[PDB]
Amino acid sequence: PLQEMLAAPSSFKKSHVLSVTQFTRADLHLLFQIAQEMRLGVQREGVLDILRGKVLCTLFYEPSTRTSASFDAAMQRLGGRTIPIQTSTGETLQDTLRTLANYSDAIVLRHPDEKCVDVAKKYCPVPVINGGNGSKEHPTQAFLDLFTIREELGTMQGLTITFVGDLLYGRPVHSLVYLLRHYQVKVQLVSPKALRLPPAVRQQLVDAGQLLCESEALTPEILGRTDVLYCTRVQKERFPSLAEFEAVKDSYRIDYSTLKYAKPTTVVMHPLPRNEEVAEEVDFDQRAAYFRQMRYGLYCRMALLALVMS
Amino acid sequence: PLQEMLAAPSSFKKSHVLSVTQFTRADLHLLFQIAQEMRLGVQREGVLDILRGKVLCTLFYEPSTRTSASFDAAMQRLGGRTIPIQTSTGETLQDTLRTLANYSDAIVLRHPDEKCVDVAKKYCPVPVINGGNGSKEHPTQAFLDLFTIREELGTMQGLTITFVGDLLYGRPVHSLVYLLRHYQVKVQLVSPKALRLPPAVRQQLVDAGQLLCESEALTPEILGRTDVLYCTRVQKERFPSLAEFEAVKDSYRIDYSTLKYAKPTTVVMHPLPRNEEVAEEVDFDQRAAYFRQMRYGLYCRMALLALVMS
Amino acid sequence: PLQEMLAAPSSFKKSHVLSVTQFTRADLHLLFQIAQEMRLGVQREGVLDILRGKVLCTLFYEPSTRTSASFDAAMQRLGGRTIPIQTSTGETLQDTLRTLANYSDAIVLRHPDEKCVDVAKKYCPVPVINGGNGSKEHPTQAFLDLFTIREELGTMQGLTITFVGDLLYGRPVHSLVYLLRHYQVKVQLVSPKALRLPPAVRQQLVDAGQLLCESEALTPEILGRTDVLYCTRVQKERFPSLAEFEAVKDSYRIDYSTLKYAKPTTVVMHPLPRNEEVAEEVDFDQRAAYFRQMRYGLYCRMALLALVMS
Repeated sequence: PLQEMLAAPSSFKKSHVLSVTQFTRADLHLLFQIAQEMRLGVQREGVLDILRGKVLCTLFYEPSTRTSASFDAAMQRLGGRTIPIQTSTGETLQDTLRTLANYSDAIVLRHPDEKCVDVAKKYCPVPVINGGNGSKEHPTQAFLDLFTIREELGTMQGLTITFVGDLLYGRPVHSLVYLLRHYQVKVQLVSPKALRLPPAVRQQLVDAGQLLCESEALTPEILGRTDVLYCTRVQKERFPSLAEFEAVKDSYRIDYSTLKYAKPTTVVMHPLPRNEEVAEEVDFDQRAAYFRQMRYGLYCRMALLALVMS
Repeated sequence: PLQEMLAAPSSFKKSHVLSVTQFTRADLHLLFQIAQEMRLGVQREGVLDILRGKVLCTLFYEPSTRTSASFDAAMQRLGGRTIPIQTSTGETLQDTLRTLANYSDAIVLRHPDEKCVDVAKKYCPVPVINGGNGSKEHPTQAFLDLFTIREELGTMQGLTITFVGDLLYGRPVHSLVYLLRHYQVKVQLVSPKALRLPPAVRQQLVDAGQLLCESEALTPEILGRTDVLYCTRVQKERFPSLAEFEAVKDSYRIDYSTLKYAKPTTVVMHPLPRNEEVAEEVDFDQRAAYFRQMRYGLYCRMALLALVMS
Repeated sequence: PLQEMLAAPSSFKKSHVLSVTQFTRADLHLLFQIAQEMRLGVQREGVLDILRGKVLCTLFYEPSTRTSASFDAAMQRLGGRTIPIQTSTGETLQDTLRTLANYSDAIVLRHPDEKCVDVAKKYCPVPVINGGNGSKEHPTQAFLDLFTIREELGTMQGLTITFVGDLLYGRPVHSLVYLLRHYQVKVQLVSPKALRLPPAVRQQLVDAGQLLCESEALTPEILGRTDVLYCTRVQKERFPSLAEFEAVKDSYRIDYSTLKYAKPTTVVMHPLPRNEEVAEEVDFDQRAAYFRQMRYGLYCRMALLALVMS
């Protein structure tokens, strides 16, 4: 049933996983199927059998424990072997990739240079998974985000999604807008005017018939119609004047006074790490899904690794 | 026989392991039984079968190779999988614990903040083993210490234990006094007056009918009645005047001129690392047990991991 | 057939691997046999069975991803378990070795002090593999180098080997000269006069009837008779005057204008890392063997680990 679904055909098999723009609605539907199966297999036996004999190497030039350990644990729970590497940007990336390709069957790469995906494509002779390229894309983060929504709420039809915070530099938002192109959702965008979406991402939303509201304020009416409250970090450097920055924090902080205006079923998401824009007092609330996000990311990356490495 | 003893009931199963004050004489007797079995299993097959399908994550905010690699090797020799994380104290500990709990079935945590155990108790949804909380407790170090004594000398009745060095800041001593509450031992305490035991730990000893001698000098008579010479590091910062500090080093240094006054059967212990308070010239001496300590700690942590994770 | 060849007798079994001067022509012939078998086993099943139940610990005091990950991947592909340690030169090496010997069945050690091999011999109770001792020796690098030549060109009789660059501080060259003592090869040595071989290594070559040419220039005639072009890094510190250093770079740089004077079958080798002394424009050329080197090193280290740990 799982050996079945992994028998199926996919763009993932033997492929680099560098951008969400490589994958179709069907690609992701199959992936999410396999991720449900992965969750069942693990719930019963802990470490499965899919990838005995396969070696994954993780190559992180900047540390991101959530992502690197997620891939480590996914590979090992597939029954594969992992080689975790920590380094910093003097040997070039293309030399390191070609070095490590001789040891492993695939590499997860996170690197401060967004052109790293291009280097990986030109030089690396094994599949590379893009674990973050200068903060431009992080495709499995987009995957696990979409999956989180599906899993927590059921069908995508009818949903209203509210992105809050820094939507200019918040690329996980942009990647997720792309993945939502296939769905009859409405979207609200709460941000200062200085940090609205890039005009082309906004244009992606109006083109799909999805842009509902744009607002600088996180209001009880916006909150009352939110099925999904996807928050982003808002860093002080994005503002010239500190006063502005704190005004915007206090406005956007998800705490109990903010959740009271929400729905009983509102899913609160966050790619993490967070500063104070989601209060700790909310972590135990059923609607707080940002730790369940990471267990969903476990099952999605098991599926992705199974598909890429057969 | 081992599947038998792991069938048995214990406070360890599914529990946080944060303090020695959580465990009874029976708890530790069972643990030591299982540790003897672990040593046999490993002596014959290297990597056992107990914890296939289980994932342990080690989370060390300060490096301690002896402890982190001991737990890595214990888990893997149980047939489980390990995810070793190195980080430093900006994401909070409770967020990191909840992140990693989605990947592993338990976490070993070492952290500079002694309140970390409380954080782990409030937030973490998988068992946490306390690998050292701001140097206040290190329970498996206490376990392997008691086990070391048992293993090297047989029965605890009749023993004289001599703690030497810095007994104020030497908490492994305090934890071990607690674990020795059950035993008819006598204890000698050699330290400067500035670094005697905390009055309550001393009071724990007189209450048990165990305090034999307190001395600022490491004397041939104290040495002649020592079954166990447990040394601690003496750091220069614990003294205002350098002269005092070196006087105390030279007095307490375990070398050949000091061992000659000891028994042929005196077990010399040290939690490690050491500076010069145990001379290298003594390392090959049969009585030098501070490297055998760590192989005993291997078997004890295999037992503890087997019990906690079933 | 592999269980056969590992049944055979070898100086490797249970031995420290510290110097090329420990091993005979037969030792290396057997090793290369087993490495061919390792390549076949892995090509069909990924992770083999040879060393289930064995634990290897890697202990690198300076990072060298190519070497540490090569040994990690070799052990794991033998079916053993690995414990990778990263540290820096306050606990002594002999204390760390004795600590870790209680957890693993062998240790790969790389350390800035060339005397580390002596420390390892005096104190460590498990086999130690020398992964680099203050840049004096790196024996498995020599092994994989010789194997690379054999594999790419067939029989050693008739070959001309040309070492280029910094032959004084290039010890992999010296180790490889030693390993070539058994073979009817000719050797050319291209280097500035300031960086010729040590007189005793040169004397090793004339004693074997092998020194063909010594030159400060990399000439079309030297290139035309090169079967193996083994390049070394040339670092700016080896020259007082920058002008000299760049003159020597430009002279020695392997690029297309330099390869045109070579043979169609010239194997270009490099221990790596490289600066600019092999141009990127050459990496895709069939003759560029410095990434295949590392896959050969994978199979050689699998063989060496299998032999040392039975």
